[PDB]
Amino acid sequence: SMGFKVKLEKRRNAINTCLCIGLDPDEKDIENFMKNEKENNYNNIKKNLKEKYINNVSIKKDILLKAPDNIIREEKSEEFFYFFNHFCFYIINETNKYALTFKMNFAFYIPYGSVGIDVLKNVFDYLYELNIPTILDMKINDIGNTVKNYRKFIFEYLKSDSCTVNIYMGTNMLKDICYDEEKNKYYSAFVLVKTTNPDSAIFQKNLSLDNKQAYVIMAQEALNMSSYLNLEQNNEFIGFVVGANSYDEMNYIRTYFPNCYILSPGIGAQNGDLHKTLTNGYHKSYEKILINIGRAITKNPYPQKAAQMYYDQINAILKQNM
Amino acid sequence: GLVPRGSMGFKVKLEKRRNAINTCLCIGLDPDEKDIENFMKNEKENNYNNIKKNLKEKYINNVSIKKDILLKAPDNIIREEKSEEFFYFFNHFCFYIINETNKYALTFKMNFAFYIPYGSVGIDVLKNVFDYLYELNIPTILDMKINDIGNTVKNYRKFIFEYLKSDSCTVNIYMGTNMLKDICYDEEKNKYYSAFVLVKTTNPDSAIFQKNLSLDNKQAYVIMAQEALNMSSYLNLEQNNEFIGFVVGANSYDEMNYIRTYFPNCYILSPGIGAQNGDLHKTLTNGYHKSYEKILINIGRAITKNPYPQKAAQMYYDQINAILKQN
Ligand SMILES: Nc1c(F)c(=O)[nH]c(=O)n1[C@@H]1O[C@H](COP(=O)(O)O)[C@@H](O)[C@H]1O
Ligand SMILES: Nc1c(F)c(=O)[nH]c(=O)n1[C@@H]1O[C@H](COP(=O)(O)O)[C@@H](O)[C@H]1O
Repeated sequence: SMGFKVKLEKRRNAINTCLCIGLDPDEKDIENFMKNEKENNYNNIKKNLKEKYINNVSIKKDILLKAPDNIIREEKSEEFFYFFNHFCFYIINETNKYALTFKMNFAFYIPYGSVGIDVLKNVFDYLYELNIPTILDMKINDIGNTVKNYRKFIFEYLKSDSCTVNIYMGTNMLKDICYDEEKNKYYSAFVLVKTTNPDSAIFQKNLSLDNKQAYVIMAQEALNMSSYLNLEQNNEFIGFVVGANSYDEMNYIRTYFPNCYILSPGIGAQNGDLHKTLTNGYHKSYEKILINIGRAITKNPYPQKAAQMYYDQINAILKQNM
Repeated sequence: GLVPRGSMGFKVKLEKRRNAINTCLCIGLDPDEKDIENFMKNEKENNYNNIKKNLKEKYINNVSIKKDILLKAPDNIIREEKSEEFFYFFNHFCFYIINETNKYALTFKMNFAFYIPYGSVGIDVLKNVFDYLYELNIPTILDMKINDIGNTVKNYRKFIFEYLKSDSCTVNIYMGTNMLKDICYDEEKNKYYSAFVLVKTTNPDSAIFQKNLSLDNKQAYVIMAQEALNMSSYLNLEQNNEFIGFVVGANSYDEMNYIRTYFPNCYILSPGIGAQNGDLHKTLTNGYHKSYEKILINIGRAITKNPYPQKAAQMYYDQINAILKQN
């Protein structure tokens, strides 16, 4: 209804940040949450159980509402589901007031089989209830007929607001990701432009087309496709993933494509410089420079305060730039 | 000299299967919602002939997920297990295709995108499909086109190679070749795995980055192929009976010729025959290798959307083999 372009602008007005919280729980994170909860009489799960929108998740809600010691003795095959889902709800409850958007990387939800996809669905349901803008980081890429399935999963099933896409196969895939002709629906995506891999220069900088590096060619071809599709008219957009640690490229992209949307991972665990990234990617509509922080929040034992720190420092930097 | 199924590298598993059935047919198993519905409707109209045949097969008892449901009589599913009906018919469609066609398949390739759009249920199907293929000992490829930073991609490695026990997967290395160290190698367990990296794809606008981008006088697709092989060499994959190969579209005749000419011993996986109308004779001619597990020809919809998939697969098997003979 709203369109992601409008959802972001409105939430930005309400919470006055561009922090994007990454929710990428790994096996150790889930184990540690279980062990800690078992040792603290399930303080955090008990807190989760008092929040209203837990009552609106789709999958195995009555399992999620059971007391933890009853899960362990009466529903032991659901133990992992229960603690994984409660870890996610805990992180969301503790940090959401500081988040312009949450980004969930699909890779963390698949490696146990179906169980993590139920968790992923419940996480998207929960964020949708909270009216928090979402990004599914799935880096999808395929031919047209195949990628329609990701469109269905991401935008119909999860009802995500956006996703990440790798357009190296071609730009035309976006016609079957960001647009549903039969339903007249439009969706937003961030395409990979400059990544945080230590060897990202191999293909992104060292390849070129008539004196422009590959990353610029890719960004321009993504914007060309957004144009073709008329996304921005329908309150949607195609934006760019530009690594936090990639200051020169961030500076170039923001200069050359003044009003583009950028999603920037790489601060915290991958050591990117927050002040430099945010300053080089700055826009007064700062929803156009999403600063993603995953592990520096989710692997912090004090995640509310971790998220608050990033929120407060982003605030101070936004003020300096304004 | 003998080893049980599961206890040999993919290079050797492919060679042995090629020596057994003498083809390079890769059957693609990409069931869409229409396929599942049509299977359910056809089985309901014919008293579930194909499902009953699936239920006769020894190895259906060895799959991991919801065997209790899978082994039920089909009329008991429809009447008593309404919430499991889609799982049951989806999984049985996949078993039916595998049962009908496996005798002609050098490998099966499952594209992940078709198994995710209903949420978790298709992932249970996918796991059972891989467990079933593992028991049949037929070489597998998970077409997932994975790409991320090292720390994240480890999770795909676990899903693909531990959970599904796939032989191989597809990878997009645009983000950086070093991701392969965390896909084709597990440093904790000291295990090696195989992959096909995207080199030249079948989408109509594939040239826009793969050919237009260049370094000096080499196009992106050539540079990416070389980088991938340099990594294979670094990781010692072929020593350990694994490999990094290349996805080169059936419709990409010049690039196929370039790749086979400049990398004479590479493994190529080539989709685009059938539904996408690639030229089979040209593809096989240009990509030919006397070890023809090095030129896998993937055919999905032209088999799986045919009402007689056993015969469609046989026809493609025979057609491929006739072209191989005239090479
Ligand atoms: N999608 C990404 C890129 F394109 C990229 O160039 N670099 C990335 O880190 N990510 C993802 O961004 C997140 C980084 O998380 P954190 O380091 O824990 O703060 C992970 O989900 C990464 O997979
Ligand atoms: N992985 C692929 C590529 F890199 C590519 O360049 N072209 C492709 O078609 N596929 C996949 O190959 C299969 C083509 O299937 P069929 O057309 O029904 O015979 C599908 O799974 C496609 O997603």
